[PDB]
Amino acid sequence: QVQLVESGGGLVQPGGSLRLSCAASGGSEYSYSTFSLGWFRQAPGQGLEAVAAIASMGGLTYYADSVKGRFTISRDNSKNTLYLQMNSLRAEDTAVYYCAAVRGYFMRLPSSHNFRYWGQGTLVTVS
Repeated sequence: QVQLVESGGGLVQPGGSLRLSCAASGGSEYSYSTFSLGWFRQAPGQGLEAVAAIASMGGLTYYADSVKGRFTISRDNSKNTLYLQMNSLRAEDTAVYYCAAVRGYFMRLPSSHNFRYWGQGTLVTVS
């Protein structure tokens, strides 16, 4: 039902910052806040990995080892939008970033299997 669209991707210099957004549409009968959200990424030559997530019911956040303390996941429910703030970007951060959502929750950094809805992805190139 819910469609997700990433935005904000682009080229950034190493050490720089960047914010990505993800707009959700559809499923109006469904409270946006009931969805747990997450950011994943797939760097060239690697598999899809979890980056950050925020659980519905309490808003607890989880981050991947290499981004903890550098990235921040947040949401603007009035806009049905998910954001991710990135700092101190490195070449290893180059990848297509995907937002995901699910009507359920998790209590640790969730894997891709935990999410039902997915966006098409946005490319972030760090050079």
